[PDB]
Amino acid sequence: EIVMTQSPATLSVSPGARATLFCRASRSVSDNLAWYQQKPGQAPRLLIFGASTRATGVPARFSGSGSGTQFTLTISSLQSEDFAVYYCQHYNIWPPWTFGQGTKVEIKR
Amino acid sequence: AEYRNWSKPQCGITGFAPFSKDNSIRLSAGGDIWVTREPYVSCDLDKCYQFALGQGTTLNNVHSNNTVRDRTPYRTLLMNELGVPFHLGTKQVCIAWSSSSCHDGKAWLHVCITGDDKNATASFIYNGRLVDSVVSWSNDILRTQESECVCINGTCTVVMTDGNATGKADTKILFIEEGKIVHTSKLSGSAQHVEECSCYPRYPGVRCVCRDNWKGSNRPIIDINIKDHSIVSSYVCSGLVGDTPRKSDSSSSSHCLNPNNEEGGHGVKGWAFDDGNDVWMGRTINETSRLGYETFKVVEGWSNPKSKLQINRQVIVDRGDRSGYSGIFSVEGKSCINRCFYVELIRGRKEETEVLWTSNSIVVFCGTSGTYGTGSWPDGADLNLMHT
Amino acid sequence: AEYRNWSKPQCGITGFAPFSKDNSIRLSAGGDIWVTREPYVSCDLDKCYQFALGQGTTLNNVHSNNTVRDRTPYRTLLMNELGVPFHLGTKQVCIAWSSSSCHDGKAWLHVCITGDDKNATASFIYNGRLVDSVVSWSNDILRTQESECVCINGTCTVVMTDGNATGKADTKILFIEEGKIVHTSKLSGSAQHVEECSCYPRYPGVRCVCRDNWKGSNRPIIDINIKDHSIVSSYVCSGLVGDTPRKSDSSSSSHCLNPNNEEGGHGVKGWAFDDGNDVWMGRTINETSRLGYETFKVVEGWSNPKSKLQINRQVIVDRGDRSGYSGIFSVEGKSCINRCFYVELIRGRKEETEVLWTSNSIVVFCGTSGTYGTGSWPDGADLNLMHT
Amino acid sequence: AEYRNWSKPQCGITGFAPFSKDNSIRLSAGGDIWVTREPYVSCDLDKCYQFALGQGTTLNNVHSNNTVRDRTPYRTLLMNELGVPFHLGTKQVCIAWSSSSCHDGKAWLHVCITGDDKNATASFIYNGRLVDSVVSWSNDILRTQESECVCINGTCTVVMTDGNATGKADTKILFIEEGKIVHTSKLSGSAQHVEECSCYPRYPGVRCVCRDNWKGSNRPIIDINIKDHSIVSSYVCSGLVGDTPRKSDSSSSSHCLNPNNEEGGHGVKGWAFDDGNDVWMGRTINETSRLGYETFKVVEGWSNPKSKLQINRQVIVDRGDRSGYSGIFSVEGKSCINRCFYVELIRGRKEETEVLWTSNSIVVFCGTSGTYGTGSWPDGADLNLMHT
Amino acid sequence: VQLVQSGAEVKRPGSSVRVSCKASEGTFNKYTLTWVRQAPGQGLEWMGGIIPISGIANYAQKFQGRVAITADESTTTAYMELSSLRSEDSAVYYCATAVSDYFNRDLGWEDYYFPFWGQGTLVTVASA
Ligand SMILES: *[C@@H]1O[C@H](CO)[C@@H](O[C@@H]2O[C@H](CO)[C@@H](O[C@@H]3O[C@H](CO[C@H]4O[C@H](CO[C@H]5O[C@H](CO)[C@@H](O)[C@H](O)[C@@H]5O)[C@@H](O)[C@H](O[C@H]5O[C@H](CO)[C@@H](O)[C@H](O)[C@@H]5O)[C@@H]4O)[C@@H](O)[C@H](O[C@H]4O[C@H](CO)[C@@H](O)[C@H](O)[C@@H]4O[C@H]4O[C@H](CO)[C@@H](O)[C@H](O)[C@@H]4O)[C@@H]3O)[C@H](O)[C@H]2NC(C)=O)[C@H](O)[C@H]1NC(C)=O
Ligand SMILES: *[C@@H]1O[C@H](CO)[C@@H](O[C@@H]2O[C@H](CO)[C@@H](O[C@@H]3O[C@H](CO[C@H]4O[C@H](CO[C@H]5O[C@H](CO)[C@@H](O)[C@H](O)[C@@H]5O)[C@@H](O)[C@H](O[C@H]5O[C@H](CO)[C@@H](O)[C@H](O)[C@@H]5O)[C@@H]4O)[C@@H](O)[C@H](O[C@H]4O[C@H](CO)[C@@H](O)[C@H](O)[C@@H]4O[C@H]4O[C@H](CO)[C@@H](O)[C@H](O)[C@@H]4O)[C@@H]3O)[C@H](O)[C@H]2NC(C)=O)[C@H](O)[C@H]1NC(C)=O
Ligand SMILES: *[C@@H]1O[C@H](CO)[C@@H](O[C@@H]2O[C@H](CO)[C@@H](O[C@@H]3O[C@H](CO[C@H]4O[C@H](CO[C@H]5O[C@H](CO)[C@@H](O)[C@H](O)[C@@H]5O)[C@@H](O)[C@H](O[C@H]5O[C@H](CO)[C@@H](O)[C@H](O)[C@@H]5O)[C@@H]4O)[C@@H](O)[C@H](O[C@H]4O[C@H](CO)[C@@H](O)[C@H](O)[C@@H]4O[C@H]4O[C@H](CO)[C@@H](O)[C@H](O)[C@@H]4O)[C@@H]3O)[C@H](O)[C@H]2NC(C)=O)[C@H](O)[C@H]1NC(C)=O
Ligand SMILES: *[C@@H]1O[C@H](CO[C@@H]2O[C@@H](C)[C@@H](O)[C@@H](O)[C@@H]2O)[C@@H](O[C@@H]2O[C@H](CO)[C@@H](O[C@@H]3O[C@H](CO)[C@@H](O)[C@H](O)[C@@H]3O)[C@H](O)[C@H]2NC(C)=O)[C@H](O)[C@H]1NC(C)=O
Ligand SMILES: *[C@@H]1O[C@H](CO[C@@H]2O[C@@H](C)[C@@H](O)[C@@H](O)[C@@H]2O)[C@@H](O[C@@H]2O[C@H](CO)[C@@H](O[C@@H]3O[C@H](CO)[C@@H](O)[C@H](O)[C@@H]3O)[C@H](O)[C@H]2NC(C)=O)[C@H](O)[C@H]1NC(C)=O
Ligand SMILES: *[C@@H]1O[C@H](CO[C@@H]2O[C@@H](C)[C@@H](O)[C@@H](O)[C@@H]2O)[C@@H](O[C@@H]2O[C@H](CO)[C@@H](O[C@@H]3O[C@H](CO)[C@@H](O)[C@H](O)[C@@H]3O)[C@H](O)[C@H]2NC(C)=O)[C@H](O)[C@H]1NC(C)=O
Ligand SMILES: *[C@@H]1O[C@H](CO)[C@@H](O[C@@H]2O[C@H](CO)[C@@H](O[C@@H]3O[C@H](CO)[C@@H](O)[C@H](O)[C@@H]3O)[C@H](O)[C@H]2NC(C)=O)[C@H](O)[C@H]1NC(C)=O
Ligand SMILES: *[C@@H]1O[C@H](CO)[C@@H](O[C@@H]2O[C@H](CO)[C@@H](O[C@@H]3O[C@H](CO)[C@@H](O)[C@H](O)[C@@H]3O)[C@H](O)[C@H]2NC(C)=O)[C@H](O)[C@H]1NC(C)=O
Ligand SMILES: *[C@@H]1O[C@H](CO[C@@H]2O[C@@H](C)[C@@H](O)[C@@H](O)[C@@H]2O)[C@@H](O[C@@H]2O[C@H](CO)[C@@H](O)[C@H](O)[C@H]2NC(C)=O)[C@H](O)[C@H]1NC(C)=O
Ligand SMILES: *[C@@H]1O[C@H](CO[C@@H]2O[C@@H](C)[C@@H](O)[C@@H](O)[C@@H]2O)[C@@H](O[C@@H]2O[C@H](CO)[C@@H](O)[C@H](O)[C@H]2NC(C)=O)[C@H](O)[C@H]1NC(C)=O
Ligand SMILES: *[C@@H]1O[C@H](CO)[C@@H](O[C@@H]2O[C@H](CO)[C@@H](O)[C@H](O)[C@H]2NC(C)=O)[C@H](O)[C@H]1NC(C)=O
Ligand SMILES: [Ca+2]
Ligand SMILES: [Ca+2]
Ligand SMILES: [Ca+2]
Ligand SMILES: [Ca+2]
Repeated sequence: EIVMTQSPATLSVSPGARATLFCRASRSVSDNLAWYQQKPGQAPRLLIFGASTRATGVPARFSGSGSGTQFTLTISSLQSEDFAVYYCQHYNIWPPWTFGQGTKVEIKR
Repeated sequence: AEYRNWSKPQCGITGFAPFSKDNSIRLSAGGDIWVTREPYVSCDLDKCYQFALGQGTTLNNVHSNNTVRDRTPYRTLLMNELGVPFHLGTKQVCIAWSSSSCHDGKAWLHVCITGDDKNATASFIYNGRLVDSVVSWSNDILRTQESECVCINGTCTVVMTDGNATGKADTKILFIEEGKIVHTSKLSGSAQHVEECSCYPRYPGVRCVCRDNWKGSNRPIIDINIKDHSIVSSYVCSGLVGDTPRKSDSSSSSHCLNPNNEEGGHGVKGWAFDDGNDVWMGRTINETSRLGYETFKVVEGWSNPKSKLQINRQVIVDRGDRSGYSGIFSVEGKSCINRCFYVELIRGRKEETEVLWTSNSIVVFCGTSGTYGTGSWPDGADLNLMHT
Repeated sequence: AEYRNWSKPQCGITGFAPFSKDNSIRLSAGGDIWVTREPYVSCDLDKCYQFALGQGTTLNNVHSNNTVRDRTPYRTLLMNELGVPFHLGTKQVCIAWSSSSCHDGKAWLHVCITGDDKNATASFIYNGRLVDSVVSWSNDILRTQESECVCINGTCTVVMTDGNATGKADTKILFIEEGKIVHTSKLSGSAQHVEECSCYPRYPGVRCVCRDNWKGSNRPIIDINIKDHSIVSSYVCSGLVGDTPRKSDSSSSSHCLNPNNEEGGHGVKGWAFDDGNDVWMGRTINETSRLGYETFKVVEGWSNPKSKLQINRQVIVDRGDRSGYSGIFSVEGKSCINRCFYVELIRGRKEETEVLWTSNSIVVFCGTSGTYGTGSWPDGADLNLMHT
Repeated sequence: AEYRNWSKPQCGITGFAPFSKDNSIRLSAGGDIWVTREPYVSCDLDKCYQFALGQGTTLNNVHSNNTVRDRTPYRTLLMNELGVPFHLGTKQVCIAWSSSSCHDGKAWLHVCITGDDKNATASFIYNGRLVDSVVSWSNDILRTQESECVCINGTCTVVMTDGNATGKADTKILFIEEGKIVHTSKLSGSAQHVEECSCYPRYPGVRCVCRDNWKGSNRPIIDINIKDHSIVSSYVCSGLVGDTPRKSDSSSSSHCLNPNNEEGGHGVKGWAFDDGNDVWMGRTINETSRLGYETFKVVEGWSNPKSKLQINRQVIVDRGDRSGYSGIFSVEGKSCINRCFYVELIRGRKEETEVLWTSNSIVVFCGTSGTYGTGSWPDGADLNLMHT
Repeated sequence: VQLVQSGAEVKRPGSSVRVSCKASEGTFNKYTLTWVRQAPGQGLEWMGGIIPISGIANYAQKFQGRVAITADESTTTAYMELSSLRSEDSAVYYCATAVSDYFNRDLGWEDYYFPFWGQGTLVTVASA
């Protein structure tokens, strides 16, 4: 069972500033890695797949990068929509399709 | 002729000498060669034959695109003498997206599986005619060895499985006489998940080393009693484990009875055989993906699960070149039963994107008591040149 | 079936009549034909087979580029009935970049050498299965005859060598019974570089005429005693010498015991055989390049080293057309053992730059006691038309 | 096994039923088929085989240009089971620009002619090995039947000729036992010029109907005595003559002993056989070119030279479609010897300038005592579509 | 693709729940239909899914024997039934499409990631 892990657990950021969320896999997941956004009281929303392909409707300010064991989601300028919990998930070859425990993106005071 | 009994002792083995290579992908770039995967070798009294599951297409063809899927109505078991490549004159012996074959000393048995994933049929074709059939018992991809069955005194035995291949529920050993299914044993003992067995005669019984796609990176063992149909199972003790994926040799472990739980999920078809308390085995040189191929002996590695003392290593395929499935086959000599193996050399999709097809060549090695040198015998096709 | 003993007398020979031609390069221009080199012919009790070392590719193929290379992991021994060209249905009998084969009266033996140049393996495959193996003893390209071995009463013999291509190489004669190496003799007597032997039964023994790559433009001889494994060696006496390169017939000389030192270095595989004190032999017509091919008898040329009295000359390939290796094979008739030979007709690189490949066709001639005329049977492909 | 003796009566013949067709030129437009000419059929105890002289090239090939020459170093005798077209897996059984073959009840004899026009060699290859050879006796294109020889009690006979085929000087009948030439008779009797004989067993002897290239448009006959090697010869009496060119049936005449001197020069290989005093024979429908093909019985036409009473006519190839050589072969039934014939269907140059090559297909017919209808079985290739 | 699920549930421990998921018509031929749960501040967990064409279902190791996933093509409604409900099974349950549409018996699954999700059904496992 591959363990996904995310850091930091909470990322405090000023509106308009750039944010980077790290996801690390306990074994190589190639580029079989996805990212989801979840706002409070909503179902998760797919942002990235194949570590870097933006999903439909996802604005160009979201960018994914990395391969093997380490991945980044970059949000290029936080709008008020972007303050959410972000989950990474591997989909590499064989189950379980484990998720990370998620990173909260949070408004700086 | 009389039925085969394999009652001779196993040969002395110091390692494996080169025996055959088909060069199928290099020949495909300039001639009409079949797309195949999941090859194996099996021999009658006189000759060895190469088998593979065709994709119902030649490689230089419009139908060779998307040939990565393992199950379609067009897959057929191809059969040739070993070293004759799969050209258009190749016989399709039965409809099959999974199979096994063996010669009992009188005629060929083919076990051929095809149909819906949820409701597949296995046909038992013996001496060129359909003798028996059985339906999927767990309704989730009935499947078999992708290598030779073994026959002693005309009783052939084939391991078959359905569902997620769990234990007594899903894996059965079918005992077959001239194509008629005469008995069926549920899997018994401590092997939890059992697929794609590589089997060899070990008179009076049959012994199989298999793939565990869920819990083990160590390999399951099945002992099959031909006289009373009893089944026993366990795992290859060796601390050097033979599945892919697996942990690095500095950190891997094994257990004689249980799956080791180390990179347990997924696997590759492979083989091992006992040599007293030692084990001979083959594996991909890489620990996570099907690159290279090596064989070695592990000292006490059949009996002692903490042993990692390997000796007599051979590279068959260098660590930078693709491999695939591998399986044992047994050949009767003048005075002893030799063990030989084949390696599938997979090329094309998903890993190589120069081409739209997925296909294999093979290389084949036989056990020797003589001396042998070094080499590397990869597939050798240049996909940049036969590029789409 | 009983073992072959070749105990019949050698046939009366007046010269050689045409017997077979494969036309492989002309057929390659519109057909999937294998790239090959180093061909040879050998016959079982009923029929003659053509053998060659494939380059693991067809000629109209992306892989046919750089097939001037002598040793690669993809070379395999091709086998067909004589006159069936090497099309895609051809059997690859073993992995080999050097080889020899013969039929003992019960089954085929193939001697197949492959691996790293500095650590090669020879596999002994008999009746379809690997029986024995041996590693490179001098770690510098283990190599064998590139022509048939010879078997008397089931004991086949093959000459093999390892070590320097232009220095004191280590030559052994292996005695083989049903694929098992039963004995091994070091080369003995006065031959000093001894390579690519062309061998023939000369009951009760075997006789070989070989290539001296170092000091002879005369050819070495080996007599092999099958019954006590003893070896003797010397050189073809005739003042007309059979290697290439060599000095012009007006200026060449020879010695019965020593290499003649005239243009000793380099050579080509060829043949000769005794006919009482006379010798029958073949050679390239050109003295410094492998062009043309002629055969003739030299009167007392087996036993007088200053004899240059040739007679019964035949041009087999005209002096302007490419040649290559050539070798004897023996055929059992009703009343006597006939001698036949083949000529490799090499085309392509390095000498022809119209094409990226190197390949051969073959022409084959047999000894006749009858009468014969004249001709020239070259390869006949037009590389300007099948041009890259 | 035992030798063939053909000591059964000739089957009652009412005409000829269709037996085989190779479709070689239509298949050549989409696959690797040999260029050929001068085909023939011959049968062993079990099966019929088709033979032809290959031009050392496939048809879709650069080497198929200028294949109109009848003699080159690259021509080989191709052999297949009848109805298997000449694909690349075809065996080249010998080097030959002229040939004949037959099975004696134990093995194949091939008579294979090749070499310089002024100094050709005939090789006698029996049971797969060269047994004998003879040189051109008058140093002007030694040549043979281009159809089956005939064997009774193991003595095969072949008609061969040299020079302009004049009488005792040029034409010889060779008697052959297991490939050894045991006797040679000069032609005797009144047949003046004798080429390309079509021969059939007529126990106790052999009878041949031949091509007169100089004086006759009537065909020569040779009777060969197998027991005492005596030769007798004459011409087909029928006022309806069988050569091409010839005069129109209203204006032609014949003679039993002499060439008729009517359009004597040039000819085509063809056949006839006796049926009591009647003669069955085949010829081109057109009188001055090789178009169409018809067979018929001429009442008393074997023995009465003024007879033109034809009956039982069959068109084999319509008068607008090309034909070529034709020849008899004999097939042993349960109780009688049947007569069959083949027609070469020549296509391409010189007459058809759509293409660069010259090649043939065949159609084959056998005698029947039953009933038959009508048809026309031409070559059927569309050279406008496979146009150069 | 739209996915609509049944409303919230409260269940006694040791009982069973049967959440439903109605899709856009023909969804179960194009996508795997997958169930994923989220304990109320803990993290996402895949439970299993049912693969298109063959309709065979695949379950995460911890739920085997406890969960069944089925799908009716005709109403285009999938169901997840979870049994022997522990207090710990209190979670939001989502249906989702996975892009994965074929299980290769050798090479496993491609593209098992989740482009479309249902609104989520809260299941509470409690005595009160
Ligand atoms: C031409 O071809 C031939 C045939 O292919 C080539 O020979 C083959 O070479 C390979 C090299 O890989 C050999 O396999 C390797 O074997 C060794 C183990 O063998 C050595 O150790 C044995 C035990 O030694 C201990 O105990 C003795 C007392 O019993 C003590 O005296 C010692 O000090 C030790 O404490 C010993 O018995 C062996 O001796 C015999 O063999 C050699 C030849 O190999 C002869 O000279 C001897 O006379 C005698 O007959 C021998 O000394 C393994 O260590 C190898 O596996 C390791 O290495 C792999 C890479 O090569 C690696 O991938 C593996 O993971 C593994 O490495 C791990 O373990 C090691 C320690 O165990 C660590 O060092 C390492 O870091 C890592 O942690 C491998 O199995 C073949 O046996 C040999 N085959 C034959 C038949 O000879 C030949 O090389 C070629 N020649 C040319 C010109 O190219
Ligand atoms: C059709 O096909 C057939 C079969 O293929 C052809 O027949 C073959 O023809 C070739 C012709 O080259 C012959 O090969 C050559 O043979 C001669 C030797 O033979 C000749 O000399 C013999 C010796 O003569 C002396 O000694 C005897 C006593 O022993 C005395 O009686 C004499 O007086 C002399 O003193 C002699 O015995 C031979 O006679 C026999 O053969 C002929 C036919 O050839 C018959 O008429 C006779 O009746 C009798 O049966 C004969 O006269 C060799 O010398 C040749 O080698 C030289 O030439 C080569 C080129 O061909 C060259 O490359 C060599 O290097 C060599 O040349 C060197 O030596 C020469 C002097 O010795 C120098 O002049 C030269 O510069 C150089 O230094 C060659 O081996 C075949 O034997 C013959 N085979 C058969 C089966 O007949 C036929 O030609 C073809 N016909 C047509 C129309 O195409
Ligand atoms: C279906 O398939 C079958 C089988 O293929 C077809 O049947 C075959 O058809 C062809 C037609 O060409 C026949 O060949 C021809 O045979 C005639 C000779 O046969 C006729 O005459 C015989 C002799 O007649 C004289 O003597 C009798 C007494 O004995 C008198 O009564 C007469 O008056 C005469 O004086 C006679 O015996 C025959 O009778 C038998 O056959 C018929 C059926 O044909 C039956 O009714 C009878 O009962 C009996 O069984 C018969 O009447 C030849 O003349 C033909 O050659 C000429 O024609 C060619 C063109 O077709 C031409 O190219 C030749 O050059 C030649 O022409 C020249 O000669 C002529 C005179 O001979 C001149 O008139 C002409 O101007 C020119 O100078 C030809 O050989 C086959 O025999 C017949 N085969 C069988 C087994 O039946 C059938 O046609 C097909 N049907 C369909 C619908 O497709
Ligand atoms: C494989 O088969 C051999 C031969 O056995 C015979 O053929 C089989 C296909 C069955 O039809 C058998 O019923 C049949 O006997 C087996 O070897 C044989 O084993 C048996 C039992 O151990 C031996 O039988 C004994 O023989 C003596 C006389 O020699 C009698 O007095 C006894 O009453 C008893 O019948 C037999 O000697 C032995 N033969 C040989 C040549 O070994 C073999 O056991 C079997 N193995 C397996 C794994 O199936
Ligand atoms: C090749 O083989 C023959 C026959 O030898 C036998 O068969 C072979 C296939 C092998 O299996 C051999 O191991 C086996 O012995 C040899 O010819 C034979 O030589 C022997 C010894 O001189 C002859 O023995 C004599 O036989 C007579 C009666 O015939 C006795 O009175 C004598 O006391 C003595 O035993 C034997 O007759 C002879 N056979 C023939 C057919 O000639 C041959 O020497 C051998 N050659 C080589 C080069 O190996
Ligand atoms: C074809 O062959 C047969 C048999 O001939 C023999 O076997 C062959 C395979 C060859 O090896 C031949 O060389 C060998 O001779 C011939 O038939 C036989 O012909 C002879 C002579 O006419 C008959 O001999 C007579 O037999 C009677 C007793 O049966 C005596 O009274 C006579 O004194 C005389 O010996 C013989 O019976 C006969 N056999 C048969 C079965 O017919 C045949 O002549 C020959 N034909 C040709 C064209 O060559
Ligand atoms: C396994 O099968 C093999 C055969 O494939 C068995 O070996 C054979 O055993 C029989 C019976 O003992 C032998 O037959 C006898 O041979 C002698 C000598 O030729 C003959 O005179 C007798 O009349 C009889 O035919 C046979 O030769 C032997 N073959 C070989 C190659 O050894 C073997 O016994 C079987 N074993 C088991 C355990 O099933
Ligand atoms: C031409 O060859 C054929 C064979 O291909 C000869 O026919 C065969 O002749 C022999 C000897 O007369 C017959 O053998 C005998 O047959 C009986 C009954 O089977 C048997 O009991 C005897 O002991 C003996 O073997 C054979 O049956 C016969 N075969 C056929 C098919 O007729 C023929 O005689 C040869 N012709 C000439 C002219 O020699
Ligand atoms: C193969 O042999 C040649 C011939 O020289 C002999 O072999 C030498 C190893 C040594 O024993 C000499 O005394 C022998 O005469 C070798 O050719 C020599 O090559 C070296 C450079 O590599 C050069 O300095 C010498 O002068 C060469 N001698 C001659 C006579 O040419 C060659 O090196 C040998 N090849 C290999 C790979 O060993
Ligand atoms: C592999 O599957 C077996 C079989 O279980 C049945 O089929 C499954 C696909 C699913 O529908 C299950 O709910 C079915 O029970 C699993 O074996 C079951 O495991 C549980 C414990 O988890 C046990 O209590 C049941 O009795 C088992 N079922 C039967 C019929 O024996 C197994 O857990 C799966 N294992 C792996 C490695 O995937
Ligand atoms: C032997 O073969 C060589 C090589 O094919 C011939 O050498 C050529 O000779 C011509 C002049 O005659 C030169 O223009 C070429 O450059 C040479 N080629 C090479 C590669 O060196 C030689 O002529 C032949 N000799 C005989 C006697 O046949
Ligand atoms: Ca595993
Ligand atoms: Ca030399
Ligand atoms: Ca083609
Ligand atoms: Ca004429």
